[PDB]
This record gives sequence, structure tokens and C-alpha cells, in this order.
Amino acid sequence: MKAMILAAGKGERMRPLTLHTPKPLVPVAGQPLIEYHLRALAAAGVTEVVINHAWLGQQIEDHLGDGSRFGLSIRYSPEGEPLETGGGIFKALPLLGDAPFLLVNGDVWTDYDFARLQAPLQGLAHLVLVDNPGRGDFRLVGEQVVDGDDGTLTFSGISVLHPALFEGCQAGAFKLAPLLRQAMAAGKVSGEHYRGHWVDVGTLERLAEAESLIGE
Ligand SMILES: CC(=O)N[C@H]1[C@@H](OP(=O)(O)O)O[C@H](CO)[C@@H](O)[C@@H]1O[C@H](C)C(=O)O
Repeated sequence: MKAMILAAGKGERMRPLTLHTPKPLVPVAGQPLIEYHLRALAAAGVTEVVINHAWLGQQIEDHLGDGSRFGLSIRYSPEGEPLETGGGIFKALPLLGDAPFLLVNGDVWTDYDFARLQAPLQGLAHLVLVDNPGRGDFRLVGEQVVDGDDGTLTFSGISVLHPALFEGCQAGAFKLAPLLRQAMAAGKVSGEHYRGHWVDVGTLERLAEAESLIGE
């Protein structure tokens, strides 16, 4: 299937790095964060990728271009207003079309093997969950994801989404989580618990951890 990489974040918590460099282009062990995803996606057999952007967006396009160096075809979804994760995905849906797509949070660094998500999957959404880095986000019972409360897990920012998840939505800014929680209540969200390496690189301290973990 196709993949979307979320890359529109302003990365205020990573200043001053993100003053002239958008977060997805920040180097982790010599390589831009987002290029780990592109190489892994290409290795997993993905050939078409959509990348949304806002803050310093044109630098992302200039650096990556059409993606041919990665064996990929990249299309961009520019945002001129903050749309959040849900609104950003919605704006990009015409580029993704009607079929389920892989969704990856650009800020994440992870070992996770994207080719795993090509296996037969469950629901309007299939979420990869990780140990809390914390009250967590969600709970996993067997393969079914439910809302968190008391052994909770954290959403990794890695998932497969069905465009139908967004049926009825209106253009504009809105968050993804509330939509997932609405699908969970309908029993349409499956998931899995990944126990390997995963870091949400939102701060210089997270950058370091990723650096350290990549040292193995
Ligand atoms: C959309 C998404 O990937 N949300 C995840 C992302 O959020 P981020 O830190 O990038 O803002 O990483 C967090 C863990 O660090 C999760 O709790 C987030 O999922 C929760 C459900 C959320 O969106 O509120």
C-alpha cells in the first residue's frame, strides 16, 4: 500500500535546532530522521509516499525531491494553516486515494519492521503500541484496542488507517486521537504490542536516546 509520513510539526521543543531546520530533517547519527523512514518504507516494498508539511516545509521538498534516490515516488501535502494530525491526514486523502495506508509519525525513530503491516489486518485502523515512555494512551486486549484508563500502552505513531475512518469529516484542524477513540468504541480498531526499540524524538534528550540506541 501507500504510506503517509507526518512531517508538519514545528518542533518548538527542539529549538534552537528547529529554527532553520524542520524536525524531519534533523540528523540522527548522521542521517535525517525522516530518511530512516523512507529507506525502511522502500525496503518494505512501499513505492508511493505522501508527506505533509508546514513549518519550513519547502526545505523538506527541496531536500527529498520526488524521492527517486530512495526508490520511491513522493508527493507533498502543504499546509498553510495548522491542521493537526487528523486535519493533515484528511487534507492529504485525495493523494492517498480510497485504500488503507501506512501512517508514520515522522518524529519517531524505530526498529519496527514496516513489512509486518502488509499481513492481513483488523478494522478501520491497526495501531502499533509500545511500552509507556506515564499513564499511557490505550489498552490492548488480545488484538483489540480499547481506550486507556488504569497496564496501558502508548501509541507509537505507527499504524495502518482506512480512509473511511475520516468519512464525514470536514476540512480544517482536528486531532487524530479523538477519531481513533471513536472507532475503538465501535470495536473497529485492532493493534499489536511492539517490544523493540522506539523513540519519539521531540526533544534534544530524545534525540540523544535514539543516538544511543542506534549504537547497537
Ligand atoms: C498522532 C500520533 O502519532 N500521536 C502519538 C505521538 O504524539 P506526538 O508526541 O508526536 O505528539 O506520540 C505519543 C507518544 O510520544 C503518543 O502518545 C501519541 O498518541 C496519542 C494517542 C495522541 O495522539 O494523543
